[PDB]
Amino acid sequence: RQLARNWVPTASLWGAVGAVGLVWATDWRLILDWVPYIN
Amino acid sequence: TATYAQALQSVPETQVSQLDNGLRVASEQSSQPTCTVGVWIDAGSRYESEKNNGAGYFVEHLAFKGTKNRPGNALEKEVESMGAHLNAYSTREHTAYYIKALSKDLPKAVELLADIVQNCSLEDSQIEKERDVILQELQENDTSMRDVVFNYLHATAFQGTPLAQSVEGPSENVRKLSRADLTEYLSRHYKAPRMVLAAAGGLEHRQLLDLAQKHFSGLTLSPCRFTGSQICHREDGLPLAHVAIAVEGPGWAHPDNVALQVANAIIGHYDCTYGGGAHLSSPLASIAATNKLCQSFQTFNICYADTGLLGAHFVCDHMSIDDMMFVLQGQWMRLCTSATESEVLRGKNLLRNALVSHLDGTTPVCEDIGRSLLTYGRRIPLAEWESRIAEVDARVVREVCSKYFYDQCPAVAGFGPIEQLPDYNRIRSGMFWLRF
Amino acid sequence: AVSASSRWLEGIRKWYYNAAGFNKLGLMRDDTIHENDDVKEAIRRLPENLYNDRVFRIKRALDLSMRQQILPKEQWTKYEEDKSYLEPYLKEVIRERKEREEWAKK
Amino acid sequence: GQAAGRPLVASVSLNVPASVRY
Amino acid sequence: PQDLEFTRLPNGLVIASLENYAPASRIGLFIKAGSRYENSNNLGTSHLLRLASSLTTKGASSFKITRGIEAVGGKLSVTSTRENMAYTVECLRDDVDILMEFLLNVTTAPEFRRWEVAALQPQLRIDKAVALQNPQAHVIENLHAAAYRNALANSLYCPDYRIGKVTPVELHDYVQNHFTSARMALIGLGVSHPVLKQVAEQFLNIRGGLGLSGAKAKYHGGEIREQNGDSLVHAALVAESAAIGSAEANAFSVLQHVLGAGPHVKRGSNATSSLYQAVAKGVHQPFDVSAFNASYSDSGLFGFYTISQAASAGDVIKAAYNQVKTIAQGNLSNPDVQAAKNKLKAGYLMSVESSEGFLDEVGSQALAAGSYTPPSTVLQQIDAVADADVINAAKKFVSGRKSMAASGNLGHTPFIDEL
Repeated sequence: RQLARNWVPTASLWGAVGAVGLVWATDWRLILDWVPYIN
Repeated sequence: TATYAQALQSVPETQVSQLDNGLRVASEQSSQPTCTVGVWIDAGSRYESEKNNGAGYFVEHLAFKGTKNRPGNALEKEVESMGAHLNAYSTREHTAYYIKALSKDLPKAVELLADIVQNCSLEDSQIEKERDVILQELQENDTSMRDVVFNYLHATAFQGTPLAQSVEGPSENVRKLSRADLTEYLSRHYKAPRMVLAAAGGLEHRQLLDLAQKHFSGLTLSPCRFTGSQICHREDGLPLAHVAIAVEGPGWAHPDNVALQVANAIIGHYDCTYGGGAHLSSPLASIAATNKLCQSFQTFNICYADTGLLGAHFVCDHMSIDDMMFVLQGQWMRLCTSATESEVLRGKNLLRNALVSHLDGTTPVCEDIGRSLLTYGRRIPLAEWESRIAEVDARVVREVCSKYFYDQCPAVAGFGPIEQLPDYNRIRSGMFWLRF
Repeated sequence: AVSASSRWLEGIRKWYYNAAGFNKLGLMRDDTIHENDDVKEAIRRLPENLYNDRVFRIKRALDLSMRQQILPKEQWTKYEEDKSYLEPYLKEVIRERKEREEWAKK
Repeated sequence: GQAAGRPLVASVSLNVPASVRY
Repeated sequence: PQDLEFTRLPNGLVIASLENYAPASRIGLFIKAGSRYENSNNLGTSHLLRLASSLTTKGASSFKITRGIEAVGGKLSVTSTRENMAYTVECLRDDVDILMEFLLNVTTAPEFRRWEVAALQPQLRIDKAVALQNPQAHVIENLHAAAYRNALANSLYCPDYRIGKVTPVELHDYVQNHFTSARMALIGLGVSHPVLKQVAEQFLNIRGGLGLSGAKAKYHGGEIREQNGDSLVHAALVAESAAIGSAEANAFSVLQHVLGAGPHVKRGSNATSSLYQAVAKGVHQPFDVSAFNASYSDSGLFGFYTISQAASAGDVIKAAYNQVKTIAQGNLSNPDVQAAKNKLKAGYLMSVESSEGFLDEVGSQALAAGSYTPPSTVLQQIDAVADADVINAAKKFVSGRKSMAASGNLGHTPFIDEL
């Protein structure tokens, strides 16, 4: 039509689901320590 | 002339009155030679006890069998004298006596209708005539698959409350029932404020209220539980297999009662014999008409005092039953997320259509007035309905149906050859999308 | 920007039709078409006398391609005779879906 | 003996299922 | 508000309208082509024609219709009988015009596509089946077949061997023959006369041609019996009454309500009906008896349709039947006459009040008369019924040739010679 309904807020989260996932999936910059992070 | 908004505005409005002992009066004037006069009592089954169960429907017969002043079949010959038809019917929450008659004979009408409500000749001559007729009807009533399968549905969802029981009650009570309980049951539930009088027709209010006439009327709800459950009467003889699925919903007076009125218009309904074809708009009337996945189905909506039921009723052949259940839960779940402004309209319109066309004719108006008073109070908010409809918006629906549908516990009741109907823990796992 | 080349087109198209073999097997222009969903419905509506004579040309077509041989060129189809019989049905089905596809936009 | 409202029977098919009558 | 304004055209198609206060606005269109106009090779057409209303018009695709009507929230109906097919349509106060637009295209501009006809064929059986679940249906359609020869005996449904036999031509011919601007009537309800008056003259004016009346129906003796497994016999016994639009056609309507029992009290066995009572005394366990009267243009039938068990069936008829003779013997009560007429007035007025019910009776006069008769006139015509007239009329039933039909276990059923 096109009404993009809560599918957008739906997808939006899901995109952020995996984004954190890879960071969690992998390591790399280990990420600004932010609660324990080994040396 | 008449424009849609204007046509609302000129209607004879509700009239109201009181008597001293709590009886009520109400009426409307259609400028019409014929009139409906009636009575609507709130004495239901959900009041009645375990021994009194079924007494209500039992009493319902005896009234026209002759009474205190006018013995057996002297009464009727006066009704047939007027040529007025005469009717009565029952329901779990209500009982109704009413008459359709010319405006002329009204003086006798009430005074007749008056007597029947309270003074009733109770003669065991009649009882045994009666106790057969019921024990005649019970065993036959198996023959109609529809009416049965509902009696499954209540008992399976509501188990453990007075609402969970048959109208007519189990057969054994019909045998043991003695007119002692009746007189007690008579005495208890027929007093005012319970009672309500109404009428519509050539009657003017005041010409009624005087002949509301020097007679007399008279001198409980507890909430019910919702039990997510299942029941299957598996019988492989019969050709077709009924199903009914339902989820619990709000009571009479409540805002959400309107939103859900509209949804079940949108999903729509299909039957074997329509001239619709494969081009219909209702997404279950297009699919299930294509392959005749199901012979017919309708959605029902029932609202009790504090409680209501939402769900559909569909018939289909046994190899096919699975494919309904899936394609059904497609609909409810695409509503609670993906619904749309445009499709709302075709739902919204139909409701305006049916609501109005429901008001043609004397009796359908009067019949409404009766239950309304007991229900919403005096309110007959005709034009207000429209004003309440324009409330409905996209975000209205999806906030409403998100409550009652998504991730709930359904109530399934079915009647054989059910066999393929999936095991319970499928259905519960079919209510909530995982996003597929 | 085509005028004489247009008069040269029909030398190619009307003549091109000669350079595509399906003239030489006994087929027509229409029976060639790649099947698609519309055609699936377009086929249904053909009355017998056309329909079977649509079958037999094929059934005779394929068999020939098995034997690697080609009809006597006297009996080849003649470009002047081109049976369009498919079009008058086919435009319907393309039309009538346009409506739904559009009516369901909004 | 059913004409009962009006002359003999009827047949009606539209949408809403069908209706017989007397 | 204003009362009935009906306007002939030069074309001869009656139009009439009222102006209501309600958001309810409905139109109707009546046509004289019923079952009686199907011919021998022409059978089963009308019963197909009545299902085809959703097919593709000349101007609009069959799809755009069905989605279109529902978007508005309108409703389209069709109705047939042995006489007058009626396309009824109804919607809200506002939207009528778009819907008034489609109503023509269906009847004005039909197109029957051979690929869109053949797909509809199997529908008939599905339709025919759900109709005959009430044998009280299936008894009647046999009855007319016994009581006539040529025309009226035709079914309202398509016989079975005839199913695959419906060609579009047959339709497309029967369209234009029995549809014509002389034979049609257009009736509004809630809409202004002029708007209605405008469009009708435009589209609905065609020919001419009209009306092929060759059916005199020629009442003629006969009977039909049928043996099925069901345990409940049905029975009808009929003699020829007179045609519609006669004090007799009024007189019979008086006569039925004397004997003829609709339930006036729920579960009440009707004691005012002499018939059902005159039987029950000398007989036994469940049964039912009712008088049966219907009248058509050129003729009408009168009789009583009964139901019993296999044993009682023999007596039930003879009992009830002689009971009529009693009335034909002069036995009468003026109060019952006075009582019956009251029922009639009651039965009629309560019948009319509902808009739809009202709507039908409007045009019912129209195709027949062409005028409108206010109910007052009906009333004053009612009481004009003479006592001996009633008797004398009933003296015609007993005194004249009869016919019968029965479906069920017939073992004890009498024949028309034993009566």
